[PDB]
Amino acid sequence: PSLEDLLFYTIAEGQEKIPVHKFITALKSTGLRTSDPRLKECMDMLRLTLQTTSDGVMLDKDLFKKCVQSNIVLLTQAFRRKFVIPDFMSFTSHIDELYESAKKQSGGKVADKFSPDLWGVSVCTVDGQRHSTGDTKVPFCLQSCVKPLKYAIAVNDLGTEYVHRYVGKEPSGLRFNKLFLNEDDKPHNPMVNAGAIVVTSLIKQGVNNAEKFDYVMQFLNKMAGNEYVGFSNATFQSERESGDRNFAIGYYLKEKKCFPEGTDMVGILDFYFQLCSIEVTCESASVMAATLANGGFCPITGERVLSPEAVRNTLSLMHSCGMYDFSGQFAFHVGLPAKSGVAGGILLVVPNVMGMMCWSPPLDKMGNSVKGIHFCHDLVSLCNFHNYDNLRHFAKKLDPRREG
Amino acid sequence: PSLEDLLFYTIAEGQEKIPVHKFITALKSTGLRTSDPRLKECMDMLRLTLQTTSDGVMLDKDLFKKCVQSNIVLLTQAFRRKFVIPDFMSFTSHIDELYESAKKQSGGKVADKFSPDLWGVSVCTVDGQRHSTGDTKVPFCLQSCVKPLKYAIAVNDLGTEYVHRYVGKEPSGLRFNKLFLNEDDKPHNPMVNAGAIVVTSLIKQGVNNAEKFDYVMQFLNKMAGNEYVGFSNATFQSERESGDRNFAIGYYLKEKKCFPEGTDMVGILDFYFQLCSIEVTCESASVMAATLANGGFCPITGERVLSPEAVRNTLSLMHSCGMYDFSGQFAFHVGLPAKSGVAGGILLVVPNVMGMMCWSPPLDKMGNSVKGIHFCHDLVSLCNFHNYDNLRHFAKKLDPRREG
Amino acid sequence: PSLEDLLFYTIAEGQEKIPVHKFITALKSTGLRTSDPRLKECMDMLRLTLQTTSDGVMLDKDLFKKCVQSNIVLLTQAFRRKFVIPDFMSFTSHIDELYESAKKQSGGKVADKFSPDLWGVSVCTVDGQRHSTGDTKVPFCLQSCVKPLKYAIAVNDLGTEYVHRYVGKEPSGLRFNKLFLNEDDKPHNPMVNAGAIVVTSLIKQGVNNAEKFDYVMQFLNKMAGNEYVGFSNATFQSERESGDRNFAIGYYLKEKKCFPEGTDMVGILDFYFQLCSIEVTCESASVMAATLANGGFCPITGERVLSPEAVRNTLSLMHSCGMYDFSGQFAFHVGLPAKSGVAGGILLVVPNVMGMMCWSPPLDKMGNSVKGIHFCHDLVSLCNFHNYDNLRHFAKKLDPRREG
Amino acid sequence: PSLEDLLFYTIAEGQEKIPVHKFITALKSTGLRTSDPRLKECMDMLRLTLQTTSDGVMLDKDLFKKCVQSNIVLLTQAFRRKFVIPDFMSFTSHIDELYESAKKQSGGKVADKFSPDLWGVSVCTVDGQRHSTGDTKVPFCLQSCVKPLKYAIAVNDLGTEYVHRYVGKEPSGLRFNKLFLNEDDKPHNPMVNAGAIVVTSLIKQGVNNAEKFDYVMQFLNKMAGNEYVGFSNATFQSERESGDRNFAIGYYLKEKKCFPEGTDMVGILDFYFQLCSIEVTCESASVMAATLANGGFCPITGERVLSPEAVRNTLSLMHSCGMYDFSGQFAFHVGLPAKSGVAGGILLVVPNVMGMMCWSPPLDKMGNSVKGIHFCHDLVSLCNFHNYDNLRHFAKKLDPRREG
Ligand SMILES: O=C(Cc1ccccc1)Nc1nnc(NC2CCN(c3nnc(NC(=O)Cc4ccccc4)s3)CC2)s1
Ligand SMILES: O=C(Cc1ccccc1)Nc1nnc(NC2CCN(c3nnc(NC(=O)Cc4ccccc4)s3)CC2)s1
Repeated sequence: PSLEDLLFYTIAEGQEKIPVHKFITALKSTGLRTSDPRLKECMDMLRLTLQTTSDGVMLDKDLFKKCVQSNIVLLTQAFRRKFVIPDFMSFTSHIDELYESAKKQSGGKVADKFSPDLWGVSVCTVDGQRHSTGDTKVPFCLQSCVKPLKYAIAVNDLGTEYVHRYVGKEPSGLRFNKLFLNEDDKPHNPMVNAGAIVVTSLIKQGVNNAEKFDYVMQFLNKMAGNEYVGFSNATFQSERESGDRNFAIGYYLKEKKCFPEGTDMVGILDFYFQLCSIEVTCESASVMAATLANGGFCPITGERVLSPEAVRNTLSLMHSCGMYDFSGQFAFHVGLPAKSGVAGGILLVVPNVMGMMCWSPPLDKMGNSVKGIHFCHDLVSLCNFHNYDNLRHFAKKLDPRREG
Repeated sequence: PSLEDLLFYTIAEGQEKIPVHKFITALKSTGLRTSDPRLKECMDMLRLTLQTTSDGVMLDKDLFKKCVQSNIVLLTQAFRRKFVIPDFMSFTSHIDELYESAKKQSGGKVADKFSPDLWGVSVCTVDGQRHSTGDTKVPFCLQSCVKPLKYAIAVNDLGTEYVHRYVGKEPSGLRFNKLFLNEDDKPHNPMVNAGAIVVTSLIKQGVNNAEKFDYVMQFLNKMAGNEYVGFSNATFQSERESGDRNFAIGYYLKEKKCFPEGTDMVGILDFYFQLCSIEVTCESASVMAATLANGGFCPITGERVLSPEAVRNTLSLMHSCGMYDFSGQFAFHVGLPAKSGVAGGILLVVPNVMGMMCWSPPLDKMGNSVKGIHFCHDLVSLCNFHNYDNLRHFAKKLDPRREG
Repeated sequence: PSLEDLLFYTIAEGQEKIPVHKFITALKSTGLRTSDPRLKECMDMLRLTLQTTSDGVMLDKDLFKKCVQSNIVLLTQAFRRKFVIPDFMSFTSHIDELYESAKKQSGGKVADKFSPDLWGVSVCTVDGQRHSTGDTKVPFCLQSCVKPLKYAIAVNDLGTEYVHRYVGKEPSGLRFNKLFLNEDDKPHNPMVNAGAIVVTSLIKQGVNNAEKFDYVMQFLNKMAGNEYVGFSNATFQSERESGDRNFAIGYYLKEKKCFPEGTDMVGILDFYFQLCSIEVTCESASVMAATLANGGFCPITGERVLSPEAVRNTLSLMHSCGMYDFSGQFAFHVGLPAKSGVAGGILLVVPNVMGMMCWSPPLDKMGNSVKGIHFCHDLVSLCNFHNYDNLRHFAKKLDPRREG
Repeated sequence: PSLEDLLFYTIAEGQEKIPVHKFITALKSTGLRTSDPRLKECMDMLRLTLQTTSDGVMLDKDLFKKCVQSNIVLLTQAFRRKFVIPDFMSFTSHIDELYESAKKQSGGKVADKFSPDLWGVSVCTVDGQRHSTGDTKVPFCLQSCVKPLKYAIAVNDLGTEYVHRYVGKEPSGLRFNKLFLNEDDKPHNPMVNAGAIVVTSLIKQGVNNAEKFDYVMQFLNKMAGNEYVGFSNATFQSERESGDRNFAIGYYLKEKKCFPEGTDMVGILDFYFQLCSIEVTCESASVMAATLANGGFCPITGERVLSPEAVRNTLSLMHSCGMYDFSGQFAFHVGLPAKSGVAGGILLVVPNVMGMMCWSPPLDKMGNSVKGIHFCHDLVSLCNFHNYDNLRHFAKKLDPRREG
């Protein structure tokens, strides 16, 4: 028995000692990055023993074991390739190829502000492995990408039954999106502005709007492994000064008695416009994506955020309702819960595998980003990620969950 | 190396002989039934050597070794619990459990002539394991349960592009449950009578309703591993006596030129009413369902009935379009590709696991077996088969893909 | 006392005699044609006394009088200007102008078979007065101009109450061009093919379709004062081999139990196809209009064809449901109960004044004669015939019911 | 020649003087009211000459002459029975008969605060004749009865075509009591809250909401010959707190840029609710009804309030878009342009005859006054007033424009 030192020999070719860069690149290549929270101890003790000399440094089998003792369990499976993507290093080189192939899709137009050449993809597997290519550190607002996230919080806190005494669950229709309420005098489902507004009103009833936004922020922090979540006051005041269509939905719901008892209607939209201006980066948000890919458990902190009840329902509804009018075709050709917003954002989710976020600000005639859409077609072109692809017989596709 | 030897003292607890019945009881336990067609070489050579006596009797390691030499490769994984559901024997206790609960469900009306207290459930898994409780050998007609099966057949010959020149992919909306076409003047999706009637028009073009029907009985024969795929001539006389509405759908489609050039609209309804009266049993139809579970390869034969393109698209559309108006709620609360039929049938698929078929002739108001539906809420309640359940963190549900 | 003498001097120069050519042109100017059936006795007894002489003839006080005694009261009204239009002579010169400017309206496609330059108008007041300009004696088919007339027959024989157990009375709304039934499973109104078809099932249930057609033709004779009503077997069967849309409606109404029991659905369609192919001309159909403009009484025979009950409902429903999708605009700018026909027909009715029929085969985007459409707009642009024009304060429009 | 003399010998029995209190009942016989404003000079000059006595007393040929010298032209017609309804005395009994038969229908509920047994009916003919039985002097609010009047004021100022850039001219469809705009992003007609609100947005554009109201209040007073057109500030303060539905409409309208340039969406709604709060009595409002029966001229004054273009369009749209969802059924069985509101009122117009107002506060289940609705059926069953009743042959109904 000797678990920590079995990885020393695995990195030290039956050898004297190893430099630390040789451990660092043999850890940067496992997908993981030196920044993983679950890796903090081990990474701390390397910041320590590097200052031990001004040497290499170079690690003993006991000096090594002293840093990796802490996180040894998720360290072995990284170097014993027990991650849901074993060969993470090649699978990035196609993400880069799918990125540059999609880089030339020129058509589209922004809404009305960013510059129309920006284009980033970022990836986070249900285990931690990360990759980014292109402009993945530039912030943008979620906008409607938040609609799944706040729906989860709501059923997380209330339960399916209560949450669905006020909103329905099926998709609208392709020329039935102009309506607000369904036959039961409830909104169609929580991915349309009509039902997203009734769900924004169930979140912590009895408390006020300053406090409520914190509560969401602390949920959304947990889902993103405490990576970047921000807030444009800018796009907030634009959102509440052009949201005429949204005030419309507001008053209709007040009269048809669709809000819970004693809901300051105007308080609730004010909140909603805030929620849409929350900022993220590509990298920030792929973690949020991967929290849903992972049953309500953040992949880079192991902290459980979302009841599974909540994760199931949010994914069922991103499937049918998440691309606006394109979701029926999306759920057909790509067949992945996804959620686009008008920023260029697609909160792609590959259940039990990984999580993504794409960003090109040029949008198409339906409200989806041009390069964003194209990408997902080429991604499920290549690998058997479509929800009803077979994991055993998948013809000429590539399953990154296997090796060789 | 001794692969046929490896299994001898795996059934023979270090003993020298094995009673044949102790081996086959060790095989009935695997779920497989002694009549598997990938097992017949082994079964033929078993009855050969067992008439080389008539006393007991037993098999030595030299004798067992050329019975099961034939189909060792899958006889190994049967006995090495390398099948999708390893402890198949306790899973069936729950299928019995939920069966006997759904028996007490008394409501529903029979359509119109069967007896109301009929009720049977049958499983076949992606590897071939079978179970059947209750009345699962009485035969009924698929009715609309045929509508996915023909859709696949079209795409496996014509391709996804051509076939969706002629029938959309979205679901309609409980408001559009009695419009026929969509904005682009195609029917909404192949699971509604209007869409059925147009896919039937694309099969085996240039050929008459005799060879056409036979080419769909043969194809359905492949899918079911050559189990009972029959035909009621009785139904097809009165489905055409009282099919006033379907003549309504057919002429409207002809008016709008929804068929490929040169389609006998009256004959295609004839073909269609035929396909609706193909008989199956619970038992035979669960192999059809499991064939789609399994990448288009028939589990109990090994042959490749369907291209993977075609099994994928059938499963996409069953999900969203498969349960008349209950589709919306079914994809929420049960989240499985299912399909319902006016006679009590539910052709249920659990992709990459298994394939079911339930049957109780009393429907509810919406057209789905009362006992049928009840059962499928309970099956997802107990087990993590919901399409968007999590395969690692699934709360207190039972995963049958696991041991322990 | 001597009313027949009063006419003698009122036409003669207070002189001599009367020449007869100046009696008939004194009569042709009052509107009436020598053909009027209320004038045959008069017309007869002059066709006699002019086989007497071989020169003039000129009638004396006594000879004049015995021709006109039998229709003295009708013939006094013409020359004492007690007709609904007194100065018919000038009213027609405007009809020619309105027909002339409408001559040069360019576009339009004829449906598919005639010639695109055909154009005639014909008019007949509630009192018998007739005018026609252009191609007014070429036969064409009513097509959907027939739907009011058979509605009239049905309610006249069965009553408002019974009839409207099977068809509704409101219009549909412009998005509902494509539905067949209102919410109560009844076709919206009797001017859409679905309600028409149901009207024709009520017309003398229980008698065969050879006898049924005779009845209608008899009724359609009583309405044209026994002028030209024909039937082209040529369009009747081209309307049969292309009526795909109508068989659609047929079966839908069969299935929804929208006919009286005993109705042979397919028979009723042939009846309907028959009626659509009835031939009329501009001239002969302007009298049928005038029968309805006249409270049930044919204006050239004084017979009571239709109960008033039946005449009221037909003009109600023509008003709102009469011009396909254009009825809303037509009922606004024109405001006369009309009914268009794909042949080029418009069956106009100015109640208590006159009936007309226009014909040019070029139709517009909505299926309504191009020159036909333009003419009405102009005619009501010039006379205060709009249903909600005032008869006292009508600004700059011309009232033909008043002299000077 | 003896203009004024002629009517002295008419009322006095070839006798000396005529007692004045019987000339006044000779004039109350004619339906006219001694307070008729076209009769003030006659009534003043008459007040003089009886205080030039304190006698009985009576009137000579020359004392009668310089009293009615003034308004002889309508005093002659009032006694020569040249009014629209010659035997007004008998007519009023059937108004009482139809009144107290409508008084026993106990059905209905008020909305919310009045008393359910208020029942008031008031008639004004296009000549000025008046009658009023029951609670015809109790004030209530126009409510939607405002929409026609508001529409006319619009079109009389800006003309058909401008006003119909911002509102169409068709009814809805019983299903589309719900949608706001139509296929051209305009509200349907101006008789539903959607178009009423936009119509409001075109009265005196640019001027603020204080002059706007006083502009339509000076316009309603003209239309009612300066009888009681009040304003309940009470209901307005409530109509503005429960008007959630109307706020929904307004915001949606701002979204689709359906108002004209520079419209303050929120002041326009305030204006609207004011327009609904305007007060009238049965008697006050029955004179507005008559002003539209009279091509835009107030009967009891004689001024030209509305362009004829403006009152034709208004009467068109009340015909069809008049009584909410009953309007089609109303336009069938009653076929009279009418407008109902939530207060218990029906604004009835009988073109070229009279105008009316009914009032029972109990509405039925469609927003229309119960005793009101009953009365109007009774009245067209009684009299030939129906839009498409024939004026010559009208079977067993009564005609009040003919004597006997
Ligand atoms: O008009 C157009 C353009 C258009 C129209 C037609 C064709 C093509 C183009 N766009 C529109 N923008 N906003 C519109 N109105 C919404 C719908 C009405 N209200 C309602 N929302 N949901 C109801 N639903 C039930 O009230 C319950 C129910 C639904 C269906 C069936 C039965 C019951 S109303 C809320 C507002 S419309
Ligand atoms: O519904 C009721 C009674 C009802 C109504 C309301 C409430 C409750 C009860 N009866 C009916 N059952 N079926 C009806 N329609 C027929 C079948 C489908 N139709 C059509 N097929 N495709 C269209 N669509 C485009 O042709 C393209 C298009 C789509 C949307 C908008 C514009 C254009 S209609 C053609 C006729 S009617």
